[PDB]
Amino acid sequence: GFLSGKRILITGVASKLSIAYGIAQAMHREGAELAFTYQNEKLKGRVEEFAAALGSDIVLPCDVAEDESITALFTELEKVWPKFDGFVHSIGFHDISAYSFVAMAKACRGMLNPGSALLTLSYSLEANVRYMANAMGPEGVRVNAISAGPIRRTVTIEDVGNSAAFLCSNLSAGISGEVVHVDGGFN
Amino acid sequence: GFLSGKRILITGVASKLSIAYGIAQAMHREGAELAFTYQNEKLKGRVEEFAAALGSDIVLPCDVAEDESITALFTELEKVWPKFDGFVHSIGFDVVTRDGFKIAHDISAYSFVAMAKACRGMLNPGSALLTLSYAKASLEANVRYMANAMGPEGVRVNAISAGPIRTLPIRRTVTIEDVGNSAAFLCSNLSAGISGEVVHVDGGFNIA
Amino acid sequence: GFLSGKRILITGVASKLSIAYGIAQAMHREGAELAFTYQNEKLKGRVEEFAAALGSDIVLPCDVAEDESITALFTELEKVWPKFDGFVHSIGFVTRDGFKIAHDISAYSFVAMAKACRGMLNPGSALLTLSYLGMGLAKASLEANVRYMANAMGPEGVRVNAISAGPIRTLPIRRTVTIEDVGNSAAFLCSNLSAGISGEVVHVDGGFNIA
Amino acid sequence: GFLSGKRILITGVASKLSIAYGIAQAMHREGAELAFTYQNEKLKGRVEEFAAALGSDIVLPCDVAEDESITALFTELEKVWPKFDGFVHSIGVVTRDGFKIAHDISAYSFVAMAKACRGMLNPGSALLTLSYAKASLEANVRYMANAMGPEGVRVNAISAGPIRTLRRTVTIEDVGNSAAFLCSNLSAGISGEVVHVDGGFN
Repeated sequence: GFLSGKRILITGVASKLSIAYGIAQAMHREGAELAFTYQNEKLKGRVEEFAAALGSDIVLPCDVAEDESITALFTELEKVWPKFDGFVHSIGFHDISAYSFVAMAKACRGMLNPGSALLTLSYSLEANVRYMANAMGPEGVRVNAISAGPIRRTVTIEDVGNSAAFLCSNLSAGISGEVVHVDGGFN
Repeated sequence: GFLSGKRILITGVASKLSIAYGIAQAMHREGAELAFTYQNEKLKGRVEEFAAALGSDIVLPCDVAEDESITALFTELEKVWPKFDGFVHSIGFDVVTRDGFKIAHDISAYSFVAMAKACRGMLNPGSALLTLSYAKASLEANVRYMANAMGPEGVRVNAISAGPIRTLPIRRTVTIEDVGNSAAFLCSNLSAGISGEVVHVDGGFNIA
Repeated sequence: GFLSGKRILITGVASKLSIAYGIAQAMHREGAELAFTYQNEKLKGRVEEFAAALGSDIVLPCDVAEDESITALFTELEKVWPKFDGFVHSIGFVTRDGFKIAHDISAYSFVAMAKACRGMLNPGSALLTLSYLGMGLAKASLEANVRYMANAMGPEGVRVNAISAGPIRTLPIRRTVTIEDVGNSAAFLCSNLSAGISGEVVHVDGGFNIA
Repeated sequence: GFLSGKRILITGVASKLSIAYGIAQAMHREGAELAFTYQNEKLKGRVEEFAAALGSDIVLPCDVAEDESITALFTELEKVWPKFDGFVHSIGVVTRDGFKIAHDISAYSFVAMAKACRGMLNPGSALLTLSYAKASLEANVRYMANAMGPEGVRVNAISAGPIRTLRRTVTIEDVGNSAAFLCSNLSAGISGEVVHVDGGFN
């Protein structure tokens, strides 16, 4: 698929209903190798099962709230993926979600291949993927966000997933520093 | 490819360097059947050659400036494609502005909604229309209003705002391939969750 | 390729995105044997990896800031390449130029390295210096250092040129160069194809966008 | 070679010692398909022989001094090469001036030929002009490159020094290889530039 060759880290899988899980499924379908993080120890088993379902052995702990946890994650990740092609940051409703996104970027900055793409999930707040994209663009890294509608217009998890898959693939190479609104689907 | 099953009309091919042509190439690569329009009679031969390059025999005349030309286009098109899955609208264009009767360069905005109205009945469910863009308050919610109108009948409407496209303060150059793949995506079912949106395709920094 | 037979030393590789790295890739593709220098010890491992990717075992330290480091480089180099065919010199940066712009170190290191390896250069050798732009290092900065070097070393069979590259795509009339474009121009300017070109600064800016 | 796939028109071959001839030889060696023009009918036979030597059948008349001759050339050329990849252009106020508009300038033929073949140029095409204090070294090359860049065409010049006197001498091979390079994709990052080929320290 259009993600063949890519190694992408998915954060925010907690259940099979998670938006991040549908993104992972879409990315798997398009031939990406995936890695997953679990927030807490309770989730470790579930996430390992979901990861295995998609042929992944890389399940690492990470609390995106703590900077040391992020540094630790990327220290551990480098042992199996010395280089990778970006991550999906999906920790939902503070600049805590904004901060953790820039934190994780800084933490994995050296492990990113040229052509890498970071993606943050959104579902008076202006997301500032703009400044991240301008910073990391010169070294070949793209940064974007998906602002997803409620999962009358209903978005399917598959819809979000495919947009996410696209925005992490080379198909979307001309798109960086952008917030894509995925609300569409009236009835 | 991810456009297999789709029949997409490409407007605005005038040369192989046309942005519309690169979009057609990308869409062809992803398995879409294509149809092309020529503005000018002079262009008919060129466009037929380019169309043939992408395995298409459907080349029809259309001046988006004239409403009857649009109606005529879709009348002719229905004879080969009774139903199709959307189109790419890629056609942008001395004495002091105070002057007699003109539409006043309505084009693009108007022609986009005109073509939508004209082919409204020929669109399959899941169709997608795409318009290209390449003090300037030209940012519009034409796309927003079109998407809200046509969404209930299964049709998505989006625009690509492309940065400077390499022929082949943050300077950024795009690359036709980049524009083409975004366009292909926005006309495919991959982008089913995206309607009424203007996607900015500027990306491509330089080294420091 | 058109660089078969040549042994070329590439300085200024720090990452796969380094302009010097793209030049090395192009030169490798055209059949040159390469040697690399690392600026600092932190980079030694990276540069050795990149060098190995292009089949090179010669990775030597050089801080072009210090004269002894240059002398040391060519002392070490002569042990594996007693003779070689030139090098690529790629080191970085109102009346700002009034101020203590302690560059001109980049101009100096180029002539220093030339003096240092002068005896190891085969007839037909070519030295190349790279300049890049991402009042400001393109005013009083354009020099006949290249011209004077070429006139000095020409009689002994050595050509000297520079590439002035425009903005290099990461991958006024705005233009962008591809790393491949820079690389091939560099490869050409170090090959015998460019034998009639010495003491010259070649501007590699090209790459227009459509209207 | 590095010119495989290219179709390049060489103007200014008059003898085997012509600078344009050495350029043609170098370009042939690098796998280019060539076409040649003869200035006058006296030369037609010689140029056809030289062309044949390099496996070319396309020998057309052109006097770059006359606009009609240029238009004619590209009309004829399109019959065998409907599309091509560029050309090498190699040609060599008293106040009385019988009150005449002193034409306009000099080369001019370079920009004329560019306009005339503009439609037949593939993307990635490259035009090259040869030049061989009166610093009337202006760069019409700069303005040409800016004009034709957006449609994928590069424009450059070679300013060649004295040729092997056939001190710094240029060999015809040296000029040829620089010319070959400047018409190939190797030189894709070079447009609107005047490359000085003087080198060769006895």
